[PDB]
Amino acid sequence: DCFSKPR
Amino acid sequence: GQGPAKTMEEASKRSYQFWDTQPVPKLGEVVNTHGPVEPDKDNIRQEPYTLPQGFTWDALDLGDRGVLKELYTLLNENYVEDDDNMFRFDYSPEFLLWALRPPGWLPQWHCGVRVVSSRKLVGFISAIPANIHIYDTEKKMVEINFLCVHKKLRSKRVAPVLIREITRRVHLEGIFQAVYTAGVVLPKPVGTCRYWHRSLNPRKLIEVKFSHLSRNMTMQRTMKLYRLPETPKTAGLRPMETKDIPVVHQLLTRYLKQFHLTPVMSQEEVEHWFYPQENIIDTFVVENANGEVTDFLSFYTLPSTIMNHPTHKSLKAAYSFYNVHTQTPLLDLMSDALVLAKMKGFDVFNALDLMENKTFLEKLKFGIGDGNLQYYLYNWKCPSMGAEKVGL
Ligand SMILES: CCCCCCCCCCCCCC(=O)SCCNC(=O)CCNC(=O)[C@H](O)C(C)(C)COP(=O)(O)OP(=O)(O)OC[C@H]1O[C@@H](n2cnc3c(N)ncnc32)[C@H](O)[C@@H]1OP(=O)(O)O
Ligand SMILES: [Cl-]
Repeated sequence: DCFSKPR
Repeated sequence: GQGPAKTMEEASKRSYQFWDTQPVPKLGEVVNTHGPVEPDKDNIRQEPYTLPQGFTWDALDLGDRGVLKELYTLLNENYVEDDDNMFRFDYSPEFLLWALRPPGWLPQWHCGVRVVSSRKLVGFISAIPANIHIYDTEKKMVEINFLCVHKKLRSKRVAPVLIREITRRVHLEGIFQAVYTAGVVLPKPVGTCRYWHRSLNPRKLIEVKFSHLSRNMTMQRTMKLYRLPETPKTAGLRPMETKDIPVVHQLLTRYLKQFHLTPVMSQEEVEHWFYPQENIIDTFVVENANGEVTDFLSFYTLPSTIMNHPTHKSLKAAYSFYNVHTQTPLLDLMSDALVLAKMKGFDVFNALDLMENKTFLEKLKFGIGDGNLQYYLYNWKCPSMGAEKVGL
């Protein structure tokens, strides 16, 4: 996994 | 120290001084064939690649408690962050043993870099064996994960050394292809998947600024939007047990045949990857009125440290793993997954748009994320695929 947060 | 690209158009400007030397397709090269980029080498370099002065190789025995602690600390302080330096993954020691010691793990594939004078751990990269189905080919490969360079070592070309050295150590075992993922664009993605996020505790997520309030939406409105049932609804949902290992393997094997990039798990691998370990991996099977297991859902635990917030220290995230349905609608199965993660105290439920996830992401109130997961093959040339064909 890499990092993501809600757009 | 020219930096990484996040979109393909950003990748168009860049030149890849290292990846241009590697057996991977060039970006923009249209691929209409299936096979290795180069033939297998039948004589392999015996000597480790040269590190810059003052650094040395050391294979990490993760069975040594102190050594496993050194690795957790390196990753806890230097691994994947968000762009705004607010969250960093918090891989636990038991999670690292789960991810880094599956069946067939090899000690030389836990490849660390230490400072010569102090023995301080400042670099790492790992391989685990993985049988990979890619289109019409099943091949023994490795999966490369946990590439990490200490922040004080950044932009000094240490990652190319780690990549070449783990390549050499894999070549020694007779394997010439690898699969890996990354949030940056490199030559050349075989598939691009997008993260989606299902808020479980919206108040905390907004407090620590993981998510934000919608333009005209209040906190009270948001909490009501994401409110879940208190208990699951699928008949016969229960945690996976030892007796379910065979049928879970059977369900997963048949289910993955419809995608184009999937792992091929032995029954021992299914046991390792799916048998529940608290705060690591949860698997729930559906046992029907006849006593037969027809579906299962699974998600793993990966918390993130919150860098600077006065009241919250850890973001507890669940990541969708594999979800197989034959009798329970996938929408019902993933709805129960959200409820089970909510009951277990998770703050957010993360999933990618791969496999059939697009069929339920919007309907279960997932919101699109700003991060992609790029899928890659090393030394294998094949056409790209849409996210719905990625099953890895
Ligand atoms: C057959 C067996 C084969 C086995 C090998 C299969 C391939 C394995 C491939 C690895 C699979 C990894 C899977 C995971 O673990 S993905 C997780 C990666 N880890 C992190 O993002 C943690 C935070 N970042 C770091 O620790 C460092 O910034 C890293 C180590 C990422 C780069 O260190 P640094 O910032 O100090 O840079 P440099 O000066 O040393 O080196 C610059 C070169 O590195 C290329 N680069 C940058 N990021 C990545 C990346 N994420 N994958 C592959 N290459 C990457 C970059 O484009 C440039 O090449 P080019 O642009 O000149 O061409
Ligand atoms: Cl080990």
